[PDB]
Amino acid sequence: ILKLLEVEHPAAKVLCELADLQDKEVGDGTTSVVIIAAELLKNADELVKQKIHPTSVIS
Amino acid sequence: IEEAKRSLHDALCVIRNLIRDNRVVYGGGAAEISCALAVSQEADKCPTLEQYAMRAFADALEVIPMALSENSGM
Amino acid sequence: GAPEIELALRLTEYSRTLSGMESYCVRAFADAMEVIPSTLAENAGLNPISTVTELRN
Repeated sequence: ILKLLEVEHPAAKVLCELADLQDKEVGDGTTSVVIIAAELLKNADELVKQKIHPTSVIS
Repeated sequence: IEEAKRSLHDALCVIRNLIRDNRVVYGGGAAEISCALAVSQEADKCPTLEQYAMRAFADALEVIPMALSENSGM
Repeated sequence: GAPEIELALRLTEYSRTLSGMESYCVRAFADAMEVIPSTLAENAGLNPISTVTELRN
């Protein structure tokens, strides 16, 4: 769907791309790797907002 | 009386504060600077974050005569 | 950026050595070096606030 979906924001830009980059390699972990960035982007969401330079936790 | 009274009194108060221990000490930026010059140049001798506090504190030791200087006109 | 923070430490005192109306100038000048590694000690993460404190010392 992300490909038939037409990406509005540069965020979901790479998502349709990375899901496809995952999908080009192999058809699974694809629809997920969309969420998992955001899922990490939710994990570091308040972190970056808390005290955290994510450079620490992202490494 | 708002002049003479408290003049005699703050004389009376300082005169006590000498006649007890008579310490002749010098203001007017001459202490204000050099206290800072010590402190500010000593401010970098504690590698604790308040080393910033220590530095910017000292020019406040100098901030009093700064005002006196415009009052003086300098 | 150590030479930033390194000499930021010093030139202040040497600014302070200058006296004159530009001692407060050159010291402010000398300070400015500290913020470059601050942002660097910022961007690389964690604490710039600490980083330059001890370093200049």
